[PDB]
Amino acid sequence: SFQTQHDPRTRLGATPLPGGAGTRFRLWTSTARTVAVRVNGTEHVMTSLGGGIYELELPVGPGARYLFVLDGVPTPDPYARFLPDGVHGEAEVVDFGTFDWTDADWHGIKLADCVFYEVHVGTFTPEGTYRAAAEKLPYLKELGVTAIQVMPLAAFDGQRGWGYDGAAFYAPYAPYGRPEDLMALVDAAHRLGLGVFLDVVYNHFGPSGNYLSSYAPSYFTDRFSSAWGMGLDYAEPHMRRYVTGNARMWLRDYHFDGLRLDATPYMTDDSETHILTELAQEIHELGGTHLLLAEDHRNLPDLVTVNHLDGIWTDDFHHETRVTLTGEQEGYYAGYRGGAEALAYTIRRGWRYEGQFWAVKGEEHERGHPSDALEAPNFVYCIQNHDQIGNRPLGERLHQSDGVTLHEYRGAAALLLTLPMTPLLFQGQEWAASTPFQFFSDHAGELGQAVSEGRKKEFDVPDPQAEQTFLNSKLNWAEREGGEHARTLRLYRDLLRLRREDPVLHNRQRENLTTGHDGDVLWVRTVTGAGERVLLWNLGQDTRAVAEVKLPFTVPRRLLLHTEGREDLTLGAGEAVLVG
Ligand SMILES: OC[C@H]1O[C@H](O[C@H]2O[C@H](CO)[C@@H](O)[C@H](O)[C@H]2O)[C@H](O)[C@@H](O)[C@@H]1O
Ligand SMILES: OC[C@H]1O[C@H](O[C@H]2O[C@H](CO)[C@@H](O)[C@H](O)[C@H]2O)[C@H](O)[C@@H](O)[C@@H]1O
Ligand SMILES: OC[C@H]1O[C@@H](O)[C@H](O)[C@@H](O)[C@@H]1O
Ligand SMILES: [Mg+2]
Repeated sequence: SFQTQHDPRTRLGATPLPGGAGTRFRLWTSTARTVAVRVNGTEHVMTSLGGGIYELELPVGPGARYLFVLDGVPTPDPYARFLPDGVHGEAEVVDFGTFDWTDADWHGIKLADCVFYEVHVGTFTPEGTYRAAAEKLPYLKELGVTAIQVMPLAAFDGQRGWGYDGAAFYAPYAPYGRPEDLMALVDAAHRLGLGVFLDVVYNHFGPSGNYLSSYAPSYFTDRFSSAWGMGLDYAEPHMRRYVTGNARMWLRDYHFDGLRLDATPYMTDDSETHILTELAQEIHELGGTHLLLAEDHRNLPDLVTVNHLDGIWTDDFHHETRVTLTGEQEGYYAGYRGGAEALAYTIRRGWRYEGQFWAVKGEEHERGHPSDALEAPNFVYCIQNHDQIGNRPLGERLHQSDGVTLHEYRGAAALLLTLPMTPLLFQGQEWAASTPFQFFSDHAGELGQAVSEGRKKEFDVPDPQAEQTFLNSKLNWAEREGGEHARTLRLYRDLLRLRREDPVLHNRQRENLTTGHDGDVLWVRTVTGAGERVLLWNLGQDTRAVAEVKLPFTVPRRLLLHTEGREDLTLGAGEAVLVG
């Protein structure tokens, strides 16, 4: 008996009317004295309904261009469904009913069946568009991933960016393609049996192109701040509905299978029903199988068990893994020792910090909560993602950091892709891509100069505002065809096939997973009614024979996959083997 707060009749923005009658325009403003809509260059005064709600119906159809006029000031629509001329321009009226979907036989994907592949549309292909990305779907299907995780698509200012400066949350970023190009990408993924997830940013708006305060300052609060401006006030129902209505658009109207909520610790809300719970209620009301994931660092199971989200991006595994391979200790890496015994513990517990003191300077507190309630799929693990590559001064990938060998990189892949936790790969990871993933942006004027200055001061560091920084992050597909890139790719294909086919690796219960170590050798054991598997990873500098690893059980005898393709059960430095 939860009832959605959304009715298409009363939807804010521009919505096509039935019977070819045109478009209904609606907005909420708490402060404007005169309110008009300017459509195809002609102004029309809107009707005041009370509660700051204004409405007008006109016989203009999909394709019409408009903005609102508040006290005589032309102002973009925050509810724009498309912004062909960017975030300071006129919106286009969009009709979600026109696209010819062919994915009636697709029914979503369960979290336990996800292997995520994180795509940044602008760099994933030379063209940097949805249409070019769609052409790589057969490659991704054959690779063996099952869910694409797309970085944010809400329109932001400039001609490239990661997506976290999105300002018009309902408008797909025009350089990537039109709305129908996005729909075509999702339809094609579904036809190949791939899920598609979207990164959405409900903790802040980007610095340029967010006109919500022009309509009502009370969308935001001065009680707390974001990176870019005033905090999003989830005590204000119109602010709540701005993001729940957005989540429903992406899932229902663009057929996304799930959302990854960026930076959930910073969605501050003291309401009786937290906004994260209401988001889950609103998306479930759609009557589908859509998922919600939280990017959350607090090691807080309540995100799943109270807010009814599906899982959590949990970085302790990533960090413990990177420290193991590099020894680095700057910033949050100081929270981890790394090593076989440390990795065995972190995996055992799902995350490391369950309430113990986090001693990282500038951040000291008792971090986290007991992970007992969470099951393996609820933890999303990775060894690379946009942040853990791009937030490094030179944006280098794990195999490109000093002191990491390709053998260690390949071992890490075997550990990630045989665990029952839900794994994510970053684009190009699978072939040990040669290109970095650097932070890039393209803001105008003083804001752009400020970004360049901020990056220099924070940490030669590539200028985020330079075209070269964007181009240097483009994937080079041809390189995957040769050398160590091809060798790494063969291993990723083999691991993803094993994950799919092996009846014991199908395990998704932490009850069936144990871990331990002997010196620098990590072991991870799965036992179910289908049999036993053990992953052994030699994190030492020497060679270790499997026969000589001290284990509290009898090691399985059959060699299922060796990361360097060896015939015998021996582990060179950094190498791993799966036995059964
Ligand atoms: O303060 C947040 C919540 O903390 C507790 O819940 C966590 O810790 C419990 C054991 O201490 C676990 O059983 C639970 O799964 C964790 O989320 C507290 O029990 C909750 O009521 C609080 O909301
Ligand atoms: O060599 C001095 C450092 O030794 C330890 O760090 C190494 O060993 C860890 C496993 O115990 C690895 O995870 C790490 O990558 C290695 O650098 C020690 O933890 C450090 O404090 C010492 O500086
Ligand atoms: O992964 C742990 C880290 O999560 C980060 O994203 C937080 O911003 C940081 O303060 C913390 O150290
Ligand atoms: Mg020993």
